[PDB]
Amino acid sequence: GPLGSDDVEWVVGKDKPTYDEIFYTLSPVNGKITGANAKKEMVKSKLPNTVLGKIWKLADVDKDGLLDDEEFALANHLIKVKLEGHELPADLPPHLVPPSKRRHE
Amino acid sequence: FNYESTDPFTAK
Ligand SMILES: [Ca+2]
Repeated sequence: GPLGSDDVEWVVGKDKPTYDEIFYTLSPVNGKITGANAKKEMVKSKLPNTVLGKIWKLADVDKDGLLDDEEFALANHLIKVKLEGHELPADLPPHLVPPSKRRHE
Repeated sequence: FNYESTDPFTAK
């Protein structure tokens, strides 16, 4: 629901257009890239499959084996977090996960 | 349940 009071700033949404540009230049399928294109990119990140794997399991918002716009954004984000010299805690805070996964309680 | 792996990483 746009316009109200509940606004959540998705951290990865501020530097998302970069991953968007990469997203489309990886050859997407129907606007969603598969584990093939994604993994190709992720191995060109030169990171181990273990780190990449936990990235996937956290970044796969749909839990659909694919990386959508927001999923791939999260993936690339965690990759560069490692590049910045950090670790992935295997936790997904409410403002790290797209607000599209929230129920109405 | 029986795992949750369908990712291109944990397949090897
Ligand atoms: Ca997905």
